[PDB]
Amino acid sequence: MKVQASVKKICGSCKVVRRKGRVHIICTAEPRHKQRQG
Amino acid sequence: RVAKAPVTLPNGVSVTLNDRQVEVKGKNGNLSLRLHDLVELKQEDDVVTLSPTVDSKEAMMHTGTIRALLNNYVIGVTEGFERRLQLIGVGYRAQATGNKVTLNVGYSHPVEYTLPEGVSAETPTQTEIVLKSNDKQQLGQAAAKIRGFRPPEPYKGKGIRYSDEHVIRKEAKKK
Amino acid sequence: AIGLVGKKCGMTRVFTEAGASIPVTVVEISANRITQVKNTDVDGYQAIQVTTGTRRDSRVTAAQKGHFAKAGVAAGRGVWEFRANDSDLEGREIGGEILADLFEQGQMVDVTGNSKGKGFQGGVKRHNFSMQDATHGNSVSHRAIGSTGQNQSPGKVFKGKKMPGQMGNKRVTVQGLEVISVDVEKGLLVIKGAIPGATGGDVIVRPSVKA
Amino acid sequence: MKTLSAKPAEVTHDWFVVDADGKTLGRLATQIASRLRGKHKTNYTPHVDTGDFIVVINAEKIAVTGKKAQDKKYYRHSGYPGGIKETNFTKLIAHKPEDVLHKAVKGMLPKGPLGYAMIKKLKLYAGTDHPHEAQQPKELDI
Amino acid sequence: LWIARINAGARLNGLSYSRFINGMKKANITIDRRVLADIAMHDAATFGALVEKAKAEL
RNA sequence: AACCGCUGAAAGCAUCUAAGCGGGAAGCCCACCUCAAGAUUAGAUUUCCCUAAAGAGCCGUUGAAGACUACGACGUUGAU
RNA sequence: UCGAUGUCGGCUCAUCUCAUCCUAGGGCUGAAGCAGGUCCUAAGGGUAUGGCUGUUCGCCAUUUAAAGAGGUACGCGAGCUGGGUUUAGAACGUCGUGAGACAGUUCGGUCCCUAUCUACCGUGGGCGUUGGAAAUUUGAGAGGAUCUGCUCCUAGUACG
Repeated sequence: MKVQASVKKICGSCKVVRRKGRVHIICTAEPRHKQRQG
Repeated sequence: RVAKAPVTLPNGVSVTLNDRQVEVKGKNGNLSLRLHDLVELKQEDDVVTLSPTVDSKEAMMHTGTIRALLNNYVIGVTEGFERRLQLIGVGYRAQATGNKVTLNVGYSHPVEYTLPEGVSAETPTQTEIVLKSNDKQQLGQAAAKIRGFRPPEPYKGKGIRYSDEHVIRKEAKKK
Repeated sequence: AIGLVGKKCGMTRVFTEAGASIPVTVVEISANRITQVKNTDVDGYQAIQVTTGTRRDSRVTAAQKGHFAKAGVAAGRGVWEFRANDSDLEGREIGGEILADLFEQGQMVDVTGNSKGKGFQGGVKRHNFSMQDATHGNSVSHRAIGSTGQNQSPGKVFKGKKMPGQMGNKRVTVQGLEVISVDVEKGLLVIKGAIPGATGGDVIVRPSVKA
Repeated sequence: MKTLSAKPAEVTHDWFVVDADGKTLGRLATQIASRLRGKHKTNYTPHVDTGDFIVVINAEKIAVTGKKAQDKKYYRHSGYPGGIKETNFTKLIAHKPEDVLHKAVKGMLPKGPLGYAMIKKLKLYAGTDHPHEAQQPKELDI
Repeated sequence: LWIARINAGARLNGLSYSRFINGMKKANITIDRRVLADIAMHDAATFGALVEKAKAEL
C-alpha cells in the first residue's frame, strides 16, 4: 500500500476505514489506491 | 435499524438465554453466543427482541451485532450455510475424505487441511469444494483457510477462488 | 534423560571396513549405583542420584556413610544427580544399578566434562584477540589487550569485556556425539569424538538433547 | 511537654489480610503503603517502623484500567551493554504475579533502610490462600 | 509531625485533618498542633471528645 | 510486527473491529549451553553429630588443578 | 578548559542507533517466470582482500548473501604506531632591498608515567543465611549462542 501522511479517496470506489486508530483507504476497484496513514 | 429488527423464530428454533449465554437450538444443531452486558434479550411469541440496556450509541451498536449474530444462528440452525470453492488450474484438484481435505494445487507436496468441528466438506467433482456448516463464522473461516493455501492469481486465474468472487485479471507482456 | 558417570581413558581410533578411521574416546564405566530417588512430593522435582567408583572409609565421612548405607550401596568417589521425569524413574529404585546398556550403538549422546585447565591466559589465547605488530616500531604491546573502551562517554569499561583471566578448568558439554560401541561386561563405552577434559577425568554421558 | 517518638520496643505490628481481587493496582498500593509505613497510627514517627503486616491474596487478580494491561511496560537493566529488558503487565502477571503489586508498593515506600525494613511486612500471594493463619490476620478492606 | 499525628487521630474518629482543623477553628478551640498531637498520641478518649466537638461544629 | 483475514454492527449497504474468533518474521519470551540462594526473599532434600562430638583446617606426599590461593587425590587400615 | 582537555590516518579492542547492506515477513508494481523497483515490518546474527596514495575518502582489480549509514572527545596514543600536519637543518619555485615568509613543495627530524579510586577481567579471605556438619540440589535471575553459500531433487515441471 501507500503509507503517507495524507490519505484521501482517489475514486468513487475508495472507502475510508478506521481500524486501531489508524485511517485506511480501501478501494474495491483499484488495488494501488490502498493507503494507510503514516 | 438492525437491532430494532426483531428476529423471527421458525417453528423448530428455540433460543434460551441463561446468564449472558444465549443457546439457539433447532433441527440442524445447536449454537451459542455471549450476550453483551449492554444488551437485553426478550422473547415473545415466535420473536426475539434485542434492546440496549442503557440508551446510548455504544449500546445501540452492540445490540445491532447481537441481533445480526442471532439471526445468523437461527437461519443456520434451521437451514445451514453453504460456501463453494473452485480450483482453476490444470493440476489443481481437491479430495474431501471425512473431516479432512487434501488439495493438490501446485506444490511439491499435497496440502492436507483438517476442517473445524462444525464444518463439513464434500467434493462432487474434483475441482469444486462444497462446505456446509451450522454457523456462518466457522463456515467462512474454513473457506478462507482453504482458499489461503493458493489464492487466485491475476495472470491466469489459477488458484482456489470462491463461487461468487470476481478475480481481477492482469495481462502478461503488455509492452 | 538419565545418563551415567564415567572416566575418560583416552582416545584411539576405530577402523571401518570401508577404510575410514573414526576418532573415538573410551569411557570406563563402573556401575552407577542409585543412592537416592527424588520426586515431586518429597523434593519438588524428579531425579536419580548415583554414586560411582570407590572411596575408602577414612575418606568417607559419617554423614556420607549414613547416606550410602540408607541406599545399601558401597561408597563411590563422587555423587552425581540426573534430572529425570516420570518415564525415566520407571524401574529405577534406590540401590539399583545403571550399566553401559543405558546407551545403544549408533545413538547420539551429550558428554559433559571438566575442561583441561590452562590457568591464567591472555586475550590472544582466551578470546582469539589479534596480536599487534611484531615489528614496525611496536613498543611493548605485542600481546596487549588494546583499547578497552571509548572516551569520556561512557567513561567506563562495559561488563563482559573480554580480558585475561582463568581459562579452562570449566564445565563443558559436547553435544551430538555418536556411541560407537557399548560393552557392559567390560564397563566400556566407545564414543565418536573428542570429549572435554584429560584422561582420568570424570565425564557425564547423557542421551542427546538435540536429536 | 515534649513530642515523643514511638520507641521501637513498644510498637506492635498487627496482621491484616487484603483481598486484591478486582481492585485498582495503584489505588490499592497507596493504602498498603500507608499501612506499611504506619501513617494510620497516632504514634507515627518517621524514623520508627510503626506499620502493620499486610498479607495480600489474589494478587494476580489485581486490575488496571484503560489499555494498561497490554500497554504498561516494566523495564530493567541487567548491567551489561544493551541489556535493557522489557516485560508487559499481562506477561508479568502471568510469570510472577506478585511482582506487579510489589513494584507498585515499593515505588510508594520511602527509599532507604527503613523503607526496606517496612516492605518486609508486605506478604503477597497469588491465589486465595496464604500461609499465615498462625498470625491470625484480620480482614482489612482497603 | 504533629499534623501527621493529628490526621491519624482524626481519621481514627471519622474525620480528616482538614475538616478537623476547620471544625476547631469554627468551635473557637485554640489548642495548638503540638498539644493536639500529644493528646492524640497519649490520650485517645480526650482526642475523641475533641473530634466530637469539631464534628458537631460541621 | 507489518500484512492478510472470518463473522459483524455503529452506518438496513459496505467494512479485519467497536463485542467475538483466526493466520502471521532471522525479531520478543521459552527451548540449547554456562553461571546462578550475598535470590539478606539468604530456598530444598538425604545423612551425621552434639560434657570439644560430627567435621574442618594446619602439616606432609602431591596433581593435564594452579601466579598466590582455591580446587582434586592420598598420608602406613597407603600406590600420593 | 590557556598554573596544558595531545592533532589526522593506521593497528588493537570495541559499544550503541536504525534512516536496513544481506538474510527474514509483507503490500503495490509499468509483478507472466527468473530477476527486479518502491514502500511497510524487522537491529538476531552477518556485513572481503588487495594496487595507488600519510590518507580518511576516492579510483581500480578480484570477490561476496551482502561488502550498510551513522553516534560514541570526527570511540580508542597513562593500549601501540608516528607516514601527514606543526619546532630547531637544508634546498627549489615564489614574494621581499633584507632579516625572513608561503593551507607551496622537498629530504631529515627524542611519543614519558611501576595504577591510588571508579570501571572491567579473573581469583581468594571474612561474616551471614535462627544449633553445627558432609554432600546432593531447585532456579529468581544473568550471560553465551543466533550468519549464510552452493549442489541435487521436485522439475526443465508451473510460467513463457
